[PDB]
Amino acid sequence: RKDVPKVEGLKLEHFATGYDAEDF
Amino acid sequence: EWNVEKFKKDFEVNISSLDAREANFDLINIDTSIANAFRRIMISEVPSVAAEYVYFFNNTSVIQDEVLAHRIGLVPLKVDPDMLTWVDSNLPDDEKFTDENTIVLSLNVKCTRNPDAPSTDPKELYNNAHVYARDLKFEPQGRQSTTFADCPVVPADPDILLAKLRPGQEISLKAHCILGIGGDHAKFSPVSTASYRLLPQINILQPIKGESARRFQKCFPPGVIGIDEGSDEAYVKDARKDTVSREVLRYEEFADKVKLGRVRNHFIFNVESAGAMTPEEIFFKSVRILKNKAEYLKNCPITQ
Amino acid sequence: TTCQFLTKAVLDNEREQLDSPSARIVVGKLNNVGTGSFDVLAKVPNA
Amino acid sequence: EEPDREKIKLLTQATSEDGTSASFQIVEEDHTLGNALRYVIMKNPDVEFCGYSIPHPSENLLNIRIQTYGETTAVDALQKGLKDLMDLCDVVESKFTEKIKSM
Amino acid sequence: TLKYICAECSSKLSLSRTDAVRCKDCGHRILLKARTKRLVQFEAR
Amino acid sequence: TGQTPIVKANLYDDYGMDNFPNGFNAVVAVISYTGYDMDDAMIINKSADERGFGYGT
Amino acid sequence: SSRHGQKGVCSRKWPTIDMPFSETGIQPDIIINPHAFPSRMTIGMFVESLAGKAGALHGIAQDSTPWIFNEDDTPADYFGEQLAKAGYNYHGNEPMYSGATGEELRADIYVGVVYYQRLRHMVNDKFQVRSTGPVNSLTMQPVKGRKRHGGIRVGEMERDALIGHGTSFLLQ
Amino acid sequence: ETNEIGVPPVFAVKLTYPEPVTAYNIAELRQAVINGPDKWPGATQIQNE
Amino acid sequence: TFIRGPICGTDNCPSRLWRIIDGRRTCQYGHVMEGDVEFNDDEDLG
Amino acid sequence: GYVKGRFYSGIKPQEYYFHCMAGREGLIDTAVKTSRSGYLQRCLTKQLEGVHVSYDNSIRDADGTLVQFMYGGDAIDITKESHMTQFEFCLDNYYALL
Amino acid sequence: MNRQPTLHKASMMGHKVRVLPNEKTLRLHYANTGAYNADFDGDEMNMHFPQNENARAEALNLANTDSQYLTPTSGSPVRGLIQDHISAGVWLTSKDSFFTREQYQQYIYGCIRPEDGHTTRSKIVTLPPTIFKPYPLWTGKQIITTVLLNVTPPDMPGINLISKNKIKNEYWGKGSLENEVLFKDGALLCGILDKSQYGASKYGIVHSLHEVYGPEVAAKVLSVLGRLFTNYITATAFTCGMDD
Amino acid sequence: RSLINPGEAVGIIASQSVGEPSTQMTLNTFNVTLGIPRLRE
Amino acid sequence: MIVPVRCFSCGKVVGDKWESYLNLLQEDELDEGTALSRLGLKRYCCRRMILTHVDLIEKFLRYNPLEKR
Ligand SMILES: [Zn+2]
Repeated sequence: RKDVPKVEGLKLEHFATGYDAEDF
Repeated sequence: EWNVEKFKKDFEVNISSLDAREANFDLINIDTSIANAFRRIMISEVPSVAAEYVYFFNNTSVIQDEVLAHRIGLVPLKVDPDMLTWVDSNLPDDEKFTDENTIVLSLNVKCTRNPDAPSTDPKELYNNAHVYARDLKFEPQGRQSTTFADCPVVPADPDILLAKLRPGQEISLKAHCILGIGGDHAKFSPVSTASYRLLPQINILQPIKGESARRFQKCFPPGVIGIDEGSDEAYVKDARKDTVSREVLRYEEFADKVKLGRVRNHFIFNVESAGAMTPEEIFFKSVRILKNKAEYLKNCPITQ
Repeated sequence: TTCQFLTKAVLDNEREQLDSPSARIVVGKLNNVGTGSFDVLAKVPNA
Repeated sequence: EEPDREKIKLLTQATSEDGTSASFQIVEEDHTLGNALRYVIMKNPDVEFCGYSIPHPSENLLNIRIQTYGETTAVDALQKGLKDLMDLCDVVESKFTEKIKSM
Repeated sequence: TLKYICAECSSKLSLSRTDAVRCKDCGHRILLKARTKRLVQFEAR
Repeated sequence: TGQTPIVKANLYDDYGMDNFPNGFNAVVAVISYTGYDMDDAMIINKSADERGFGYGT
Repeated sequence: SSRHGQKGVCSRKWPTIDMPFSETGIQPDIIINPHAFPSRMTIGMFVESLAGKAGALHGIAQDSTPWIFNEDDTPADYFGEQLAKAGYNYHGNEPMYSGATGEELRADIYVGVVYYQRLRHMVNDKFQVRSTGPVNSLTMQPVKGRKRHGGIRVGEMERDALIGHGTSFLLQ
Repeated sequence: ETNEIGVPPVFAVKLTYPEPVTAYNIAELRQAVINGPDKWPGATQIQNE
Repeated sequence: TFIRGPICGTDNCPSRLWRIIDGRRTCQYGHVMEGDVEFNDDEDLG
Repeated sequence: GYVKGRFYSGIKPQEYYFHCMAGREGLIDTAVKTSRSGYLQRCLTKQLEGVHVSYDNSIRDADGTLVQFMYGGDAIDITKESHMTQFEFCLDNYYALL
Repeated sequence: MNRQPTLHKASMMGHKVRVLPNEKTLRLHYANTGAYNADFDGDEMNMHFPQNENARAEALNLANTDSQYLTPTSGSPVRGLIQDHISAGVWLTSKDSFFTREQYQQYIYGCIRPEDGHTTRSKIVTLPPTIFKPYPLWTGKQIITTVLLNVTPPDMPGINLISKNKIKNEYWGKGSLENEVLFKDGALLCGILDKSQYGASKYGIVHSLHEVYGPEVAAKVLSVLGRLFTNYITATAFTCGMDD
Repeated sequence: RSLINPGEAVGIIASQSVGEPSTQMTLNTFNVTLGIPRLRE
Repeated sequence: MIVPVRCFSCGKVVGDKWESYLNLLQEDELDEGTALSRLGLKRYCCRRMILTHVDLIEKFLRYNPLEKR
């Protein structure tokens, strides 16, 4: 039996109020 | 014990960022009932200008009349308030809409077939096919010609797709844009989201230097917890960065060595706007409404 | 069977005394249970 | 002129004979004024009891109740908490004006 | 200015007394009524 | 204003159900907060309604 | 209604001013009571809630065909792991604040994105009031009809409830 | 309350009660005639003698 | 709006009258006339 | 028809089919239960329609004919007898019931 | 009021009128949902308005909802709180529930208002806190003592009840006694409150105030608790998740 | 003070105390006549 | 029908981002995740308004009863 596939490339898209992509 | 001069010592504001559209700031050492009162007035009490009455002369499009009216009222207009005054709905319609109250916008669109050769895109194929919100033209009724001549009335987001047409069809309306508050209807609300979050607090109890320090990094947003070595082991750099995911409590390795709590007086407001006003100015206007919400009661007779 | 008991009541020449609560609703009378199981009388002062 | 005479309303059926335990009724208000005003009345050292109440959500009525220990009425305690609610909104307005200058 | 529309050819049409209810271009019997510039008002809500 | 669903079966596309939207996605908070909801009853947001949520003719 | 048989009437339209808000600043469109779920057992709504939230964040759409997930491959551990990658809570929960008092709530609230529906039959044409009006000419009794200002029927069973209370003047 | 019903203002301006006017209810029943059928704490008809 | 029927009593005037709750008719000055019956028989071609 | 699955992890297609069988026999019974006892209660409520407690505490019919001599043999209302044989509760609350 | 199958006489009862603005449906409290056998899913109720003083005095005194507390079938109570009120009493009267002074008086006045006539002493009376020195705090069982000190009359003494709950003593921990409900002089001293106490259940607290104080007090206590656990749920919510 | 009052309709109440708890009493198979088909005998 | 003017839950104006979003997916060949994040949508209440929109007005405009054939 085959697993349900892990969707790939899924990174952070919840930041606090007033933060942006300042996380590298 | 509390004083109005001890509140002035301990209260501090730290403005994190500011923009023409959003404003992130802090309120240190203020009450949750005061900070909630500023939140509500920005949503429900600070007035804005929106289309209230829409007068259709013809609408031969697909979108219904009561639907297309509703989409005009939800358009944010870049009117500065207090250039208008308030309407008065106890006196009839021939007395009610003076030019100190009302801004008149209109729309006149007719769609025709375009002669073009090639499936093809419908803006290279018809004329006036898509009706945008910038087609609401400002008509300066009366003395609005000279006082709205520095700042004409135009939507803050001009590319709002209001309707679509096909040849033969037309939309010919004229709206009356009036001043109101957002507790009446959600269109007069000036703000996208005026809301606070309360300051997170991450209380380490035992030192977690070593291999523990590497995965306790990854239980938080990537700038919150800091590590060097066993020397300068584990601490918070910026607790404001932390989204409260409670991702460290699902691990039995760390479910004892940290208590996630909140700083109950430090608020982190995120005020935005639709585009009529600036978000630092819908906060001055909000802190002054609550002031005047209590001057009106102090200067009032206590009936019965 | 409304018109079989009606036939039996007419052949019998039966006087309905109007005291069951289904009889009083037909004749439009105050029911004889609870608040209708007594009478209220007013003690007037003068002779 | 004409002072507005339907906004604040003292309910005399719940009001003390001394004057120290009263219940007011404000029209067109909600938790916004009521929770903020209750915080400021409760910091008076003479206030014994203070809480607000919205009777039903469908009408916009706010009952607040003040009880004092004596030596101050519920109308003198209401108007200190209306003064300090104004003077608290003038500290928030001043600290936030300076930091816009301080950017 | 009298205006109907035929449901088949979409040719705009007037209809006087003692006429058939037919289009004049096509021979179509169903024939729908247009709308003119006339005032209707809506609270934008 | 119908919407397609985020959470959907694969047969939703094979029967062409995108042509005919049945409903609308909603941010749903499983909470007892107001007191006006027991076993059936629900609480709609007022401002969401004013912005055209579940409107029809 | 949702797609799981969790229908229910709109009991109140509730303003945003006093409806609970999140860390993100999201007032929910629909509050559903948690006391619906223990007897109805619609746990497909508890996994549609945390899979729509993951799909609205990452922009993907998820398959909800039945018998895709195993017992070794629970969807609470699949879509929940997609919430932890975004930076949310793994369990679908979310910190909320009170819109009435302003203080934060006791625990984190289970919020997500569920697909809703609107049933065609409506209460716009259901009811009637009558003080007085037209009658029937044989009986001099109020007429039957929702449109023509008709009367409410006090039938055989409603009559016996008034004899049971002993009130002979409410029956009169 | 538990012993109460919430009556809408659709039903409230229709369902009426023949209150006989006396010396004690005249202060309340003058205002019901002045309010009339429009306002809720009002009347809709007066019955003469 | 005012339909025809009989004349108005109460030494008011001879006039035409006005419905109230669609089955009783009153005059223009408030005064009420006696009980219009509205013959009806209900439903449920067929 | 034994289901070792649960609603948290899902049920297999064989045992999803057996659970649909038990879901329908509870609905056909509601299809045959919409009014079972309508004519039983109607026919009780009309013979016993004028039976009532009299001022001599004898249970009599409307036409005067006696049915019982007391109500249950003690003449106690059902809505009053609840804390009557609760003797410990009434002793804890003697001075309040007094 | 009324419903379509009027199978017994508690499906037709004497409600008082409150006229609510901005509403288009009739609107009913939760304590009546078991008497009419009513679920709020689009059911209609017939409303009858009697037209003289004889029939008014019987919907006030005989057919009213206060005197229909116990059923005539077997004497079981039919009226009580329902779901979010049952599941807030397990949180309010829990032993973890501590309240500061500003929180304590807001929950008393949010349920008991002297203007509408809920008190008996024309002034809201309070209790001393159960923690004095470090930070003064009231307990959640001590709010229930205050709401019974204000709705029960001052001449009679307190309620004395020794009862049980539905929640076993092992769910709370080691050597707890929170299954035993103890009321001494009108003061909840022990045990949380469940469906077994203020629900539609016999020999609890609302069924015992009905016997000692009367049918009028037991209908005020359901109204006060219905407003107490509603404002507590609004301040402190209840939710069911996927981790539950 | 717990006695029945004169004028109580104990006849309607007794009929409502058999009819109304019998609508609950309507279920099918889990020998002897059961339920409403028994109580209709 | 047409894209709603405002988001239902927050209130951001979202009606100006439907023709932008279709050109982000057609010409830039982005996925739906990055194309929503480029348009300044970052609350999941506000993502799904553009993400999950059908736009059936294109199917309704095919039935023009004013234009021949
Ligand atoms: Zn006259």
